[PDB]
Amino acid sequence: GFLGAAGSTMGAASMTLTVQARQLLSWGIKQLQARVLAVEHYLKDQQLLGIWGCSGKLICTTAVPWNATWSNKTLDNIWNNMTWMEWEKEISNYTNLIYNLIEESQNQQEKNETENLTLC
Amino acid sequence: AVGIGAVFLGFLGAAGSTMGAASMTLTVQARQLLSGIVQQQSNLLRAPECGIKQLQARVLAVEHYLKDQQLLGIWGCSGKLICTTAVPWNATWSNKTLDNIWNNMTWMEWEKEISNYTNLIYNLIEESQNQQEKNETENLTLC
Amino acid sequence: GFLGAAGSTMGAASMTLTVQARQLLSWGIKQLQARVLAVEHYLKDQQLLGIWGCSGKLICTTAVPWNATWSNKTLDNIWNNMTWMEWEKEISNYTNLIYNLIEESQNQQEKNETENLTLC
Amino acid sequence: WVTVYYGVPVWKEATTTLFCASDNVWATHCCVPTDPSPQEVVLENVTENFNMWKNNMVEQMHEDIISLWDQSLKPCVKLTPLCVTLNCTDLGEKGEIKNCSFNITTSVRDKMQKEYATFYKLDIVPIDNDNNSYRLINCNTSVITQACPKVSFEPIPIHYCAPAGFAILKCNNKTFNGTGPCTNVSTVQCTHGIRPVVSTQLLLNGSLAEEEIVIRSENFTDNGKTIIVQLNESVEINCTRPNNNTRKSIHIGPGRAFYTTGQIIGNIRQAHCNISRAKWNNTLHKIVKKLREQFRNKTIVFKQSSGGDPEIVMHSFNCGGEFFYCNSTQLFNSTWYGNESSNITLPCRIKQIINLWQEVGKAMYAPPIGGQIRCSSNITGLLLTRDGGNNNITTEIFRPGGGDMRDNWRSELYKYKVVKIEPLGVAPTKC
Amino acid sequence: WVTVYYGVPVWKEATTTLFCASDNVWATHCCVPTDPSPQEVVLENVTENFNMWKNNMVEQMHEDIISLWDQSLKPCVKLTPLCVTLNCTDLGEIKNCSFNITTSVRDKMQKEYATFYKLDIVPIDNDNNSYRLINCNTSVITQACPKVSFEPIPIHYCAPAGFAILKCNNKTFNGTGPCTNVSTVQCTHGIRPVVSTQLLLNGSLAEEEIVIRSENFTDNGKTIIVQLNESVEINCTRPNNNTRKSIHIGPGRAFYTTGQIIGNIRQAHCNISRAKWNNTLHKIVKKLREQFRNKTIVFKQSSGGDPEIVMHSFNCGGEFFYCNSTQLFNSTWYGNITLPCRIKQIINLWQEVGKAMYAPPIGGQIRCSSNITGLLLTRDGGNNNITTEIFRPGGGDMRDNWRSELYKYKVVKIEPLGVAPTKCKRRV
Amino acid sequence: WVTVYYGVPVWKEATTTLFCASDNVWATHCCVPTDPSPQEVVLENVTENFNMWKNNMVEQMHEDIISLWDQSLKPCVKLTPLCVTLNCTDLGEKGEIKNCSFNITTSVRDKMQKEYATFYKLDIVPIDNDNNSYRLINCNTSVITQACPKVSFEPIPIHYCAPAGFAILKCNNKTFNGTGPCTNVSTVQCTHGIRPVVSTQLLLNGSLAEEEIVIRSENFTDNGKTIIVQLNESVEINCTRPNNNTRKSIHIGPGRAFYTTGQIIGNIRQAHCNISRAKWNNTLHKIVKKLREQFRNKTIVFKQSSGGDPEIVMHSFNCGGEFFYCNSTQLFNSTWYGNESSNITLPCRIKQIINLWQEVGKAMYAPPIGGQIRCSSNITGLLLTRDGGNNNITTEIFRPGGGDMRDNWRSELYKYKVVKIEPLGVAPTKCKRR
Amino acid sequence: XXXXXXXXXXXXXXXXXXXXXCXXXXXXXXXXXXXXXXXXXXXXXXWXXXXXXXXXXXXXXXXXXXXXXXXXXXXXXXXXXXXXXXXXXXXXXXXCXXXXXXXXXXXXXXXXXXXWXXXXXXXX
Amino acid sequence: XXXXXXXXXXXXXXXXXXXXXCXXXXXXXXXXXWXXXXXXXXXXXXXXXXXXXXXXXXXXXXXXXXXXXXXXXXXXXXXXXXXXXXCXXXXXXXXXFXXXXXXXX
Ligand SMILES: *[C@@H]1O[C@H](CO)[C@@H](O[C@@H]2O[C@H](CO)[C@@H](O[C@@H]3O[C@H](CO)[C@@H](O)[C@H](O)[C@@H]3O)[C@H](O)[C@H]2NC(C)=O)[C@H](O)[C@H]1NC(C)=O
Ligand SMILES: *[C@@H]1O[C@H](CO)[C@@H](O[C@@H]2O[C@H](CO)[C@@H](O)[C@H](O)[C@H]2NC(C)=O)[C@H](O)[C@H]1NC(C)=O
Ligand SMILES: *[C@@H]1O[C@H](CO)[C@@H](O)[C@H](O)[C@H]1NC(C)=O
Ligand SMILES: *[C@@H]1O[C@H](CO)[C@@H](O)[C@H](O)[C@H]1NC(C)=O
Ligand SMILES: *[C@@H]1O[C@H](CO)[C@@H](O)[C@H](O)[C@H]1NC(C)=O
Ligand SMILES: *[C@@H]1O[C@H](CO)[C@@H](O)[C@H](O)[C@H]1NC(C)=O
Ligand SMILES: *[C@@H]1O[C@H](CO)[C@@H](O)[C@H](O)[C@H]1NC(C)=O
Repeated sequence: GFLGAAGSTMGAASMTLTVQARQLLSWGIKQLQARVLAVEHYLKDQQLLGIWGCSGKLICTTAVPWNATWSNKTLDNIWNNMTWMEWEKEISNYTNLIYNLIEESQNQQEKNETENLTLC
Repeated sequence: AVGIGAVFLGFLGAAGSTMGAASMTLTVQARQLLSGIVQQQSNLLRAPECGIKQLQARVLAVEHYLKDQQLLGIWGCSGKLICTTAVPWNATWSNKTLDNIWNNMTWMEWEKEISNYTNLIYNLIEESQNQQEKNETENLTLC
Repeated sequence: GFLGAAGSTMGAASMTLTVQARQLLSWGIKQLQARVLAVEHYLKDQQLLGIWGCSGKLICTTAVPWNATWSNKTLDNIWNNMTWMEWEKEISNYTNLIYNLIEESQNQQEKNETENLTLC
Repeated sequence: WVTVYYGVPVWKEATTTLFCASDNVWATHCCVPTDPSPQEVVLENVTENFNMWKNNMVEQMHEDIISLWDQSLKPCVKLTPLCVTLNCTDLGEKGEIKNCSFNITTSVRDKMQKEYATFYKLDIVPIDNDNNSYRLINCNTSVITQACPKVSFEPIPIHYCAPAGFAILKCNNKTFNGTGPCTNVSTVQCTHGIRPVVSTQLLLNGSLAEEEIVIRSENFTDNGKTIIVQLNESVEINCTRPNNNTRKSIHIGPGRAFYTTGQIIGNIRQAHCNISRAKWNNTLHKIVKKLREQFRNKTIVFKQSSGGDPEIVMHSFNCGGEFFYCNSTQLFNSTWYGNESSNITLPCRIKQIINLWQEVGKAMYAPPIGGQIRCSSNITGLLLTRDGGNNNITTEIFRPGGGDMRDNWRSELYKYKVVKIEPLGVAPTKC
Repeated sequence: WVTVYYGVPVWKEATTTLFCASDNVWATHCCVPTDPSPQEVVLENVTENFNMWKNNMVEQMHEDIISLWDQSLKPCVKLTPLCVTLNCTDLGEIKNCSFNITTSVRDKMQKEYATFYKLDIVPIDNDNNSYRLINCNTSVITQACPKVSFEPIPIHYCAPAGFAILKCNNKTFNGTGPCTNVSTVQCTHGIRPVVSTQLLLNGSLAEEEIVIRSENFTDNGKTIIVQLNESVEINCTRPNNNTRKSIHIGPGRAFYTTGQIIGNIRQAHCNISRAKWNNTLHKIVKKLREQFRNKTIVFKQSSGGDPEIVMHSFNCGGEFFYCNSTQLFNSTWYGNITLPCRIKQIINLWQEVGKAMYAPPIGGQIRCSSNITGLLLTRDGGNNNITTEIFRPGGGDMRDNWRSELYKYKVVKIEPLGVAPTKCKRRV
Repeated sequence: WVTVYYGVPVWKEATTTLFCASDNVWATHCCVPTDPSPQEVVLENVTENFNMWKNNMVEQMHEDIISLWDQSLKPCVKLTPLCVTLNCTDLGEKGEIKNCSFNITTSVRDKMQKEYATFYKLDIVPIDNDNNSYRLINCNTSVITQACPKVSFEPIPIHYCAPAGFAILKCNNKTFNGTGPCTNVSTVQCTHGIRPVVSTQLLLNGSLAEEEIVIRSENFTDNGKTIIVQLNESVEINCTRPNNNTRKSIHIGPGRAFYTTGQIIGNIRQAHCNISRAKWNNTLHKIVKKLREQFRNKTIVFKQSSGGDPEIVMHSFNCGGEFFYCNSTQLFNSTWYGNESSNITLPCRIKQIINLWQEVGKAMYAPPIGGQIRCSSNITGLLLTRDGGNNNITTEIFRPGGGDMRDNWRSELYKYKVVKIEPLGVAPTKCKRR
Repeated sequence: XXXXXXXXXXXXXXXXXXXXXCXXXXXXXXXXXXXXXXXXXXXXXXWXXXXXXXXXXXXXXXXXXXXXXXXXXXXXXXXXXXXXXXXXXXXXXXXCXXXXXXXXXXXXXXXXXXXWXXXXXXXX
Repeated sequence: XXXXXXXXXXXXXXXXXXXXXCXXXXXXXXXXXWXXXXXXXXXXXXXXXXXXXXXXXXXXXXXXXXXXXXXXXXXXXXXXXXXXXXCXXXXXXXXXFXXXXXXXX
């Protein structure tokens, strides 16, 4: 069910990403603004995923080792004994700067594909 | 003159053709649909002087494009006109000889034939991609 | 900054492709149309990138030869002695011809990908 | 194994909003240019069911026309200070045009100004027992809005076009009867040019049948349905308003002027339409042959519509900018048998206050046009109603006029349907 | 290693614009079809923080109702030709008023007759016969269109895609704080936009007993919302067999008034079941003593006969009733009923400046079959040291007529993009 | 072989709809909050051609101002019932303000009530030859709408902002003449704060030049083009309406109140405006020194404009809600030869019936404000017109006043242009497809 | 059987556009390719253009691709052709023909002229 | 591709087994069609594809081979043979026609 995994652990919840994804897009100014806003949010997230090398993926591992702070929990404490809501609270901070690192890394990799990385 | 694929029949030209022959014109149908915004913008540039009905039509066209792209993105079908998955076909959805489906039926007849199972099939496709996505990171020999 | 590389050489500006790409995506009817139009412009480029086999990439290498009637300066000058404004002006009259060949090239690739390699 | 195909040539019936394109109210609304050499694709071996009486393109055209007529009158002068007692004398049959005087308060609120205006008999109703005391028709129960002299409602060809993701299917069977399967189907993005002409009995400036006269009805046995006759050849109808009018402007408010006729030069003459007698006689003969095919071995009699209301028993049209109401009795007064062998001047009245869409509490005032009016239109079809109850006789009675306004447009949209494209589908494959 | 996940089932509380679905002013507004029976996902092992007192769904409902009412009255008759001297003779609660009014023809004036209630008539002279239409001095009185129904019907408020509505399923929830039984819906239940000031008619019933909620319960000047698990049947009767006539005042614009009353003229009364009301008050005080312990509970009212401040104002479908609340809240609790009501045709439900509405009369006789599903009560401050707790009807504003129904819903924004550690390398 | 790049920092000239940020009518319309510290990205090596007289941002600002004024006046009291004969007497100059009586139907539509109202001579036109019977200046040919007393038209700084996909290029050359290449250009999201001040001859509360007075004209040798003078130092102009007015309401409908001055306390005085003489003289000296660069070896002569209506020949401005028409002759009455070295009280009149946009069949009535009015504004520029047909002599004559309202906004928008971003570029690289 | 017949302008100016038309008869326009070819005096025929009638899927000889057009009106069952800036050297006997569309169940295709019309002589 | 008439002429007084070949720059596969370009007439089709007899073709009109070495021949050119032996590469190379042999008899 839609959002039914919210109280489930992160591992189990990773199997419903398409359940939520389908539901992220699904006086007349009021209704048009509601539809345009939903479209803008969808495209905003898709552009962010595509500026990163994550386009078309549901699970995307990027070119970023973990840096100082960012997370205070290990893999088992996060994936098996914690929910995604608890995780969002756990990392409610550290929600920026990493995006520019990923963006620059992806742009550097795409340039490298035409200069020195697995070249032409 | 000599070749395979009746591209020259135009948009929906193969609609009356069998499922197999019409599969050689998918590009024709896709190009008409995947350029709707590019073509509409080009048409708008011909009369710059050109309320609610117009916005509803434009928003709906955008939503239809994005919904089709999202659905193909959820399935492992992004960027492909023909896409196959890991879901076996159930004998209950349609019980017919494959040769008759592809050579004795058109796509209109086929889509009518399995209409009641289309949403079911789509859900199964999504489930298979989630399993594949886990396999991409659960099997650490690929990482 | 946004368009900060506009006065830089074509090579240097290739490191700022993500700066402009994100900026491009973001009474009553007068402003509602603008939001819808901005979305259409974004999608227009994405559809063109979708027609070409360039989806998901910032730098997309095509299979069209450059040996036509196009004005093409030596690459040393294009990348180190020219900016993108003067470059695009230099080849303006050939823009549509270039785009048409790219689409044709992708269509041939699609024939290979969709019509010839009927594998599964 | 499930295989996903995108770009599948499949469609479903659907209703969407179509946009208007064109090559003035209509030029302004239908601002989108049309394509040169529009693309049309013939669909081989495709059978598609059509139903011209359930076609939502007609409902959209109707709503769009009413919407534009309502919008175009929003900024125009509202003729509310003129719903006063009028002292009207005959101007000339001599009473068809009256010279009416009245006391109307002008833009200055404490000054009363006596004014004169020219009105047609159909727009003036007597109120008192004084033979010279009249009032404007329905001004006490409706708001009369003057059409803006700068806004032209002349019909032009328009095209209804599908938005991307949709297509319009067309039936190419030249004798298709408007309902059931069609085996000659093509797909287009835009309809042909359709002129939004408004008339009550004869269809003007429409499309002609490709091969012979085609008569369509939702149910021919049920006499309550309108019969739409699409002609093989057009009949030319030449309409004249011979009076040479001089327009006068009466100021009835601070920037609100009423337009009337100040004087008429020369004699007062009757407006009329001239239809060739031989062409109409041939047209009726051909129509009778097709009706006999539909109604086997019966005598076909044409009569004028019953009733005294000029809106439903007369042929009305807007041509030259003025609304004519012509007596069509001379066209629909005949008896035809099955053994038949192989100018007609219709008098017309002019009416200025038009309840064009049968609105409640609203009417439009059509200002006079000076000079003389000349009109030449093509009769491309008829609307007939059959009398019921004649189940014990060998003679059928047909009268001009249909049961709705939409019937004028079904005759053009009968061959089109809107479908939604469903490019995605799945199928079992040899994988 | 950093892994990006899209489609994560997480959200934040957020305020967005909601749209409306429905199965009349609400018809053709709530144009979206409703769910083919509720589409609800129960969320197990979750806790969600709710706050009915700061819920922007109520504020949006308030604005949406005002906007709908304002739009609905625009294409209707504006009663400005009627702001003239009236000659009114008692039938003296209802008067027969005659006046000289210019009709649709600009050259003619007619002497018309209309029936007006005392509450809509302002004395303007000392002859006891000259009267004027109430508030026409400073405001524009717009006649409600007789073809447009203002009857409250169930409507469903729906979130746009990317957002969801969470519902609290705790039958005894206090209205604020953590909720341990939460479900996800796309649309709210069939909420009734009933206009009332104290009685909360045609609302939802409590799942269990009587639940008494307040933002504080110790602060003075705040509404106490009492939700009942049993309805009290009320049949408000206006036994006056009216025959309605229209007066034409403009070009197809007519004023609707009662032309004649057939039979006797009698005051409208609400017939409230005595046993059900007495049991309702008994149960209310029994639960109320859990919050106001060791106190006697009495009802001592607010002020005098002010129709818009003290009296209970509610709609019936065009006949607006203003009832004397002292019939129901005058008892002392420790250890039929006939409520008299007045009718007012000139109303200003949202206290707008310069505008008013004329409600056309309903012909025949009427019965307002309704249920008491809750109460809006305000506690009398300063009685904490007299051993008896004093409560009164009323207080608050129109928002409290919707908060009592939307208390179980909140709108959340979905944040599908999450970041989590992995074991995989990028393998550039 | 051919490589497509998406995100290329290039643009082309384009016209789009701009939105508006602020921080009554302007605060409501320009509802978007501004961004503190705009990025203001400097383009290190670009040259961009500007043309302040073909800038569609000015056309949009003009249309937005007219539309906003029209929408603001729609939901307000109409004065149609007042287009009646007025029996006027004189107060107290000596006939500038009249006390007019008339018979008007009140809010209850059965009582005719005699009322008195105060009108200015400029708003009153004689009807008869008895010198007592007057009418409103244009009530028989136009609809006069009373401005709502609760709606304020006071100019505030506003910022014009480009929608996503577009950018505003700003010329940062301190002496740029409004046309041609600018070699020191930056990119912004929004313009600087611009005050939509309405005036006919002097530009008030505008921007100052950074280093020198800049005189701009589409074609300096074309006598039909307005010359916009941007000052590098402001001149203080202190305008007042000293009459202490007590306002009263006259009700003309069910909630439709007409506002007029009920009484004037004390003596009737002229609504003069004071400009410092020394600052103006130095301002003209510097204007002449810069103006002589375009008109070499000519005498610069300032004269008042050719006779006409106050909206044409007087300095019109909105001061505290009142519309002042000041006689600027004392400011533009001089002859300068170029060999020179280095209070002015202007009388003004008040007009209540205003037609700011020269609309046909429409006018606004500005209700009076009680008490006294004082304004202190900065003169930041001038609009000058050069006499036509003036040649073959050694002198040039300049007169105050420009063209239409656009000239008051070009002076602020001269350094901005809107461009569309074209992120797709193509280069002939040699990388193979695969 | 098919009975195509050509018509054309009696003469054209040099360095000016030229046009011709061909009426179809006793055949479906669809499921065939309309075509035109012309033979210069004392020369073999050269192919000029063709278009699938079902969808106006035009094709033309590369030599004439920059100065040629072809179209058809399904409503009239008639084809037309034109060329821009026709040179005097373009004079030829231009004939229209129907090239059968040999479609297979395999979506294979082929086309060559089969039904020929009498030529319409033309010169610029 | 392009087509050419290998035989400049194929004339005989009577009843000869006249033949001509259709050469090409590249293979035309099965599209090497033949036609009889009779004097003062539009050319008649002679053979469809490489060797599919045209409708109502004479029994004596033979067609053989394919692509870059296609051929056609009369069994006996008894009469009315004075028509150019046109052929065409109706395949990838547009619909190029050969110069045609000057057949006669
Ligand atoms: C629309 O339907 C018609 C009729 O089914 C299709 O035409 C038919 O196409 C088949 C090929 O799939 C033809 O069969 C072939 O016939 C030739 C005759 O010489 C034979 O040599 C081949 O071996 C093969 O059997 C069939 O004759 C033909 N029928 C007709 C009446 O023309 C047509 O292709 C369909 N159109 C579309 C767009 O699918
Ligand atoms: C043009 O040159 C001037 C210097 O002559 C630059 O002015 C500086 O601009 C920055 C903008 O952030 C200010 O912070 C500095 O204080 C300015 N310096 C001075 C000395 O005034 C200007 O930015 C240049 N602009 C471009 C677009 O190149
Ligand atoms: C501008 O040009 C100079 C050389 O003249 C160069 O050093 C500088 O980097 C250029 N600017 C940018 C933004 O690249
Ligand atoms: C006035 O209205 C009545 C109906 O109320 C109608 O009978 C009469 O004809 C109307 N008057 C005019 C002049 O139309
Ligand atoms: C109508 O006018 C046209 C104008 O060309 C003429 O051909 C026709 O004969 C006229 N017909 C009649 C009936 O007057
Ligand atoms: C610019 O301002 C300075 C301020 O000191 C002044 O000295 C200078 O004269 C002004 N320039 C002009 C051209 O007016
Ligand atoms: C105007 O007033 C300001 C103070 O508000 C003062 O500095 C200035 O000198 C005054 N101007 C004149 C011309 O008196």
